[PDB]
Amino acid sequence: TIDLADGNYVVSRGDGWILSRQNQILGGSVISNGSTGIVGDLRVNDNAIPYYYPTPSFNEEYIKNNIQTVFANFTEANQIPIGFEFSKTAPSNKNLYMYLQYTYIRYEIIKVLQHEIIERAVLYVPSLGYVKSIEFNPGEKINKDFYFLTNDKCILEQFLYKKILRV
Amino acid sequence: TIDLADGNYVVSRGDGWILSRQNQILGGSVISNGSTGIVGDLRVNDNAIPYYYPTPSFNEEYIKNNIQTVFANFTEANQIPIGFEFSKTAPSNKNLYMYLQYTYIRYEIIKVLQHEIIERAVLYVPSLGYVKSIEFNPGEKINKDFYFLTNDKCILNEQFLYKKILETQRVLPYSNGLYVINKGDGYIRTNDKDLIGTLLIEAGSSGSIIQPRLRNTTRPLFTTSNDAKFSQQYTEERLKDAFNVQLFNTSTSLFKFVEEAPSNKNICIKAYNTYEKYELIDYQNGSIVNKAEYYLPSLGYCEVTNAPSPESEVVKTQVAEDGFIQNGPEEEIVVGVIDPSENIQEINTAISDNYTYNIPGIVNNNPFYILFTVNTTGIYKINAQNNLPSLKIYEAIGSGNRNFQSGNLCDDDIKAINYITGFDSNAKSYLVVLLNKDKNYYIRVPQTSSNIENQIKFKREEGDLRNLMNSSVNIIDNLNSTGAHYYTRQSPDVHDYISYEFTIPGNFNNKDTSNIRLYTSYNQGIGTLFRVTETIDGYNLINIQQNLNLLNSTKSIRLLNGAIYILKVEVTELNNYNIKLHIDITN
Repeated sequence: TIDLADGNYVVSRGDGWILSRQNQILGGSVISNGSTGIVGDLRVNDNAIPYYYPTPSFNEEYIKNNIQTVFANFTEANQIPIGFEFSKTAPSNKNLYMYLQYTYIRYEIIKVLQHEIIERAVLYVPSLGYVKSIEFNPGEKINKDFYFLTNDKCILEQFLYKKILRV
Repeated sequence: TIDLADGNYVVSRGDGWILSRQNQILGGSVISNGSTGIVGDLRVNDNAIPYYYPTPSFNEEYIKNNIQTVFANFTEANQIPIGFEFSKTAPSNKNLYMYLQYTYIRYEIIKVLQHEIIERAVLYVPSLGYVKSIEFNPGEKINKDFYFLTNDKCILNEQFLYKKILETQRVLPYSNGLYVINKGDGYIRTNDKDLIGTLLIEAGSSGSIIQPRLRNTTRPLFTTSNDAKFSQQYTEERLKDAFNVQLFNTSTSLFKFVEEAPSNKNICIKAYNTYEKYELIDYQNGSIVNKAEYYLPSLGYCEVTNAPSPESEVVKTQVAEDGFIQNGPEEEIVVGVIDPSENIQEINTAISDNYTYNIPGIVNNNPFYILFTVNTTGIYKINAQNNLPSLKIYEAIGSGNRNFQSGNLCDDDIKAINYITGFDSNAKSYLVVLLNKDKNYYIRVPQTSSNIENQIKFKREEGDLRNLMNSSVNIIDNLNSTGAHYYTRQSPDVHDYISYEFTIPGNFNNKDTSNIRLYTSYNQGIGTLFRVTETIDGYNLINIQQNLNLLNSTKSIRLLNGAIYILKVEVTELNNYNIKLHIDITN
């Protein structure tokens, strides 16, 4: 129930979106006592493929053009490789497991009739990534919510919108 | 002198061997006045290159094959560059000379006659390096043993792993289907078959083992029980369905390990390559009828060790059996997947308060799914004609978060599903479930052996039936005589419901009240009880005896005959895969 006038809106929900079920598909580092683990990635070619979820009247070309008109030109940026890395040190006598995810920028194209969203198309642009770590003991029960994500969510949370037309 | 029976033995003497006369001098750096010197290499193409020292009995191919059968495959492991680095900071007002060598893995193959070694062949497999440094002053004599090594020697760990050359339970309440189980990360193989390598760091220095991904190739492992069905391609497709795994034998993800030794003693770090273990199981009628295991390459494992006491003899230990060791945290994530051999029909219109679905002829009486979405969050009763067959309701994981249009179905093509309710059986039940506004659900219809068409009704229930949320109301029809009736169904998980609707035998006159005994045989469950009055718009439920304890309960409740009663059981302890309810009638 958005508080917006009728029409189509291009919306940015900000960087920091981690996708569901896609948590440990890149693996994780296990660090023993004292050691330091540095896990990184470097977005070039296949790590930089946007994911479109289109709806009728909002096709892929529509989403791409309207997103890039008012927000970052992800097609141009994704050509330039960009690296990132996370460093973490294990305690004096403990084991530390830390796994890596990809973060995405969530873009939307929404249709507002009256004051209700009646149509939404989504686009995910891979931004950087995110390392999640825990300390564990041999034979310790770890909460399932640490490993598995059921719904997409933002780890960082905004709603930017634009209506689509001296001497 | 050895204490092994006569024959041939493949022997690993550990990692961290320094060659004589410092084979392939490389030089060192002179640092001064608190500056830090960092020296490293990258084992890729010539820095690799195993050194063979054959014997007439053991030729080069003999050594290569026999070593690689038991221990790590160096031929396919030296094709992936691996980096190492050593960092040392000079004191405030002195000069420090660093000095780099390569360490190797010694791989003797020995022929034993009597209790003696008569033939030995040595294979030096290249490994990470070793930096030695000294603090020096101008015009100061330095010992030659710091500079020149006369004989081969090991610096890391005394080790002798030999093998003989041969002249050749738990009750799972899962519904029937295919599941993918993430069973944790950090799996390594036995006998150091995944060992990237070991660094020895002197006191007050830093050492690092790096995977720079100069080659993207990896090597997943796979073990199937029925290659006809669960082939490697099939398992990869099911992994893609479950956890959306895209890259299997390719990875672009750096990982490196750094360790600074304390200023008083030395340290060692072992780096291993690890695997994430996935089990693809076909689970039918309470037993795992098929299973495959996929080990996806992961981001390594670091182990920090200290050198043992200097006065310690070696022990000739035998190699361990082939297998996996989990160095990571305990994990078990079970995700059901849509069977790709079963058709999926769709309902493109969001379901309003009523809807009926006609079974198409293209199905041809086969198990299949119906994808559908619900217009407004609420409790729905889903059934077939005369409640035959019994359906199973699933739920797409992560559906509804992404794009959507109001009033229609946005097929997200998500094939990871959560079982909600349903019986896998001729059992006359109907589902009462709670469905949301944007999530996609699958109604699974089993194999029907009748040529007559079937209709599936999706009635939204705004009434007293909401008490039976997320429950498959089973219909008890063969209740017409006194006795000890028993019904066996698939037992729901803990804190999950299963309902039983029955009409007491005998005519109804608000009299002739009989005694009814309720109890389960194996699984303890809290029971409710409702009476049903037949209205024109739905079912009106009035509460009767609440909060029963049903595990072999000894109680009789006075129920007048000819009326309809619903018993709702919530399982609190799962002892059997099948729940087993008893309806006993006494006059």
